[PDB]
Amino acid sequence: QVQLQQSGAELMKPGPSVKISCKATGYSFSTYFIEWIRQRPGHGLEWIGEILPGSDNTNFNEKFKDRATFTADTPSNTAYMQLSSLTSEDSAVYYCARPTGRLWFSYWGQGTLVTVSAAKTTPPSVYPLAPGSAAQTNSMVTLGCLVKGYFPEPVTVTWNSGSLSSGVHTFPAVLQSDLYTLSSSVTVPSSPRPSETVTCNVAHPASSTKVDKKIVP
Amino acid sequence: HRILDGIDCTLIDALLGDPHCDVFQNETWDLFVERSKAFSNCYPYDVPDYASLRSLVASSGTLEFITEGFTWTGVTQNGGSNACKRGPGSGFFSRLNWLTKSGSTYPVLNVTMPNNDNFDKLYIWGIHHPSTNQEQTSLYVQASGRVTVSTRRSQQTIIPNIGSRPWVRGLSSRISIYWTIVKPGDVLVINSNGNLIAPRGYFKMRTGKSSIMRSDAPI
Amino acid sequence: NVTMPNNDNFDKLYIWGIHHPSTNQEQTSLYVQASGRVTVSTRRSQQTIIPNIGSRPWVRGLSSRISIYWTIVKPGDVLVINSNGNLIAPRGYFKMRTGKSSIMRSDAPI
Amino acid sequence: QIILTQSPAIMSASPGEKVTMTCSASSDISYMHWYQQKSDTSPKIWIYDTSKLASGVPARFSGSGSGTSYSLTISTMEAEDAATYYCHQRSSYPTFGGGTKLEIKRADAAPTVSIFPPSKIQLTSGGASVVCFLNNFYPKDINVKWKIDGSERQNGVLNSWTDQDSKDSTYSMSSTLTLTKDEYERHNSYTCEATHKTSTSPIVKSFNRN
Ligand SMILES: *[C@@H]1O[C@H](CO)[C@@H](O[C@@H]2O[C@H](CO)[C@@H](O[C@@H]3O[C@H](CO)[C@@H](O)[C@H](O)[C@@H]3O)[C@H](O)[C@H]2NC(C)=O)[C@H](O)[C@H]1NC(C)=O
Ligand SMILES: *[C@@H]1O[C@H](CO)[C@@H](O[C@@H]2O[C@H](CO)[C@@H](O[C@@H]3O[C@H](CO)[C@@H](O)[C@H](O)[C@@H]3O)[C@H](O)[C@H]2NC(C)=O)[C@H](O)[C@H]1NC(C)=O
Ligand SMILES: *[C@@H]1O[C@H](CO)[C@@H](O)[C@H](O)[C@H]1NC(C)=O
Repeated sequence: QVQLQQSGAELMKPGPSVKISCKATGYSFSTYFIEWIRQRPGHGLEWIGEILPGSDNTNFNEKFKDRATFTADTPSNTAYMQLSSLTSEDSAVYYCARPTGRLWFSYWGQGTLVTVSAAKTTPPSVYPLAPGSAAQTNSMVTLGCLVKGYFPEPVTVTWNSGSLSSGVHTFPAVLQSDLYTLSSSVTVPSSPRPSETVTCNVAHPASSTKVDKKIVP
Repeated sequence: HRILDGIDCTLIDALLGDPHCDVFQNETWDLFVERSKAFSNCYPYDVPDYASLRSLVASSGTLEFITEGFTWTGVTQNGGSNACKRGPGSGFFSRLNWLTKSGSTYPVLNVTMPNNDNFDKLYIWGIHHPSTNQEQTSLYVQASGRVTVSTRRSQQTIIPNIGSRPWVRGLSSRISIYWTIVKPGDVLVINSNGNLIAPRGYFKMRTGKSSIMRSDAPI
Repeated sequence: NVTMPNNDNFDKLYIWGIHHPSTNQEQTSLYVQASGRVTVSTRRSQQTIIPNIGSRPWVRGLSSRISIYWTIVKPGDVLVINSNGNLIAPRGYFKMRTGKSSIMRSDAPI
Repeated sequence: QIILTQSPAIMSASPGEKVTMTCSASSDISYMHWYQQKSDTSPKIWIYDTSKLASGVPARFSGSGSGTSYSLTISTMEAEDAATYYCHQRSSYPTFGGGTKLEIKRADAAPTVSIFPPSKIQLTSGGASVVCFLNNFYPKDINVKWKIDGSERQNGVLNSWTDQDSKDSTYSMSSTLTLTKDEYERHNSYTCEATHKTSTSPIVKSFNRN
């Protein structure tokens, strides 16, 4: 029942501050410290700090002192972290976690992607990747979708609303002139396709975009 | 004082061996502290007179288990359920043995275990109440099970009750937990022709300055 | 096998019961099966009562009885009654309050 | 502050292969905690208090240490163990290791290639991205000759790859050629050629028009 639900991903310009939230449920909020750790691409895990809700004994890692601000609301059972004066160096995934005194009981949040940039958010353009004809290798047909030009991360693709959850390959997106492009493949038996359905469900929350491209010939 | 914090577990679940609680196997304490939002995530169950089992265990001050070699001739020992996932697959209370039929036969089980020690033993057992009549026969064959547990002077017979219940962790059937203390020189005898959730050993009992406290205070 | 959820913000008190027929005929004449059963439960407790056939001191002309039971259902919980005979079903719930009330056995004139 | 230099940085092992990774503190600690991390998921506590396993962690895992050096050993690698393992000192302002990528090794497999053309849709906007999917191959060492063989002068090609899967253990990749609609429409056929260990002869899928 323990669950730390974290706020959605962010995008704050260089210099301001982002405020991440983490709602705890499944355990008495005021009993354990809620700690904050981040994941900068190719850097490992960096301990930011922690707070004991209801006492607010907060302990910062020197590096984030008076930069980082820990607060926690009891009625809502939500702890918060505010990092101000951002640099691209603070772009990362921030997890909150209740490890207690006995790590057999540790629980980390899903993560909050904080993107630090001047760039404006752009919706994605999802294109259908269907085969032309020459499909000699027709054991199972591999189709795909191309989500081009969106900012920032993330976007999420899916095939047949969670049904086609097997031979799917969603590749890490690439950042072109401050705009992202990604693609995902789907493999289905050559039988259930030529004149069937198969649709890719792309979603870019950053801009309230939801596109479902049906892959047609 | 030895303060042992229950965290997400309640003494009872640490006792029965709910997987998320297995971390308390063999713990001792002067004061076991129970948190307000602790939860159970294993086979749905109930403890007729839960307050007493909790109290006596809370006072025994120890979860020291001792596995004994019960012999359950002709029934399939160790039955898990997905409601008590032990890791990625099905599991069950680490301290109980879910006995079910082998092949197409659930024979009358009548075993015994003597207390040759110098101390009292605490046996935790239980009975399974199937949701529907099919399940009953599918599991224990006979249409009406019975669990009779006794020492030389007391006795307890529990008949299971078939019926639907609020879905919990996907199941609408239950387990009812019971206990039997066996004094030195005495002997335990379990007899059942169906629906037994067999014990695996005994917890040792102590009399000391222990107890339990419901608190959300940070240690 | 019916159910009724407590979607309210308060505890509910369900009063129910089981009927014990005087003789085996009455049992089958009334509920058909030869052995009834009343299983009432919420998400964490449960109660199963099997009726007991037999004569009893005649009272108001009857030698059979009803045994009364209750089940409190906390908000967010749900009640489920399952029975294949002998149930004296509830009709609703009484609301529960915590106050300064009580009862007194007295023959004093108010 | 109590810097953990957990360092077999990458590891390639075969099923049944014993594995052992070390982590060292830049001072002295009492217990080491190990978090496992597979892709796109939060770390999971794997081994706490130096040697105790968290719930569910298979028995083939164990941990030890007592001073500066600590370790995480695996009796016999399984495909499911390919993850990233971090060490975690808690003896002050907690710190974590840099991790150890635990990659399994499996029998080589050729890349399942498929190429696609700039959909009319994308084309209507004046852009043409020709994508090529090289899926489920092994080892991760692959070669994609985009720029149509002969004319093959790589330039407008972005590349990407998945990390090792844990059941299939293979690797996959997606290459994309992006041109300026009409320039795309001013050229022959488009060919995506791929060269991998499995063969000397590069796999080629192609479309010939526009
Ligand atoms: C007796 O009546 C009770 C209550 O009507 C029945 O219990 C219900 O069993 C169904 C099984 O379909 C449960 O459905 C499950 O619901 C959960 C939550 O909505 C969801 O995770 C599953 O997708 C599934 O639909 C239902 O919740 C449950 N309701 C209650 C109060 O327990 C029971 O099946 C009945 N038996 C018969 C023979 O009528
Ligand atoms: C089992 O034994 C009991 C007791 O012997 C039987 O109860 C008796 O049932 C008779 C029915 O004839 C009752 O008779 C009624 O008596 C009242 C008061 O005298 C009167 O209003 C009626 O005119 C009628 O005669 C009798 O009182 C009652 N006695 C008791 C203690 O309950 C019961 O019938 C027996 N069943 C069998 C199968 O023997
Ligand atoms: C608990 O203690 C007993 C008695 O000393 C021992 O035999 C038993 O196996 C221990 N259980 C664990 C989990 O170590």
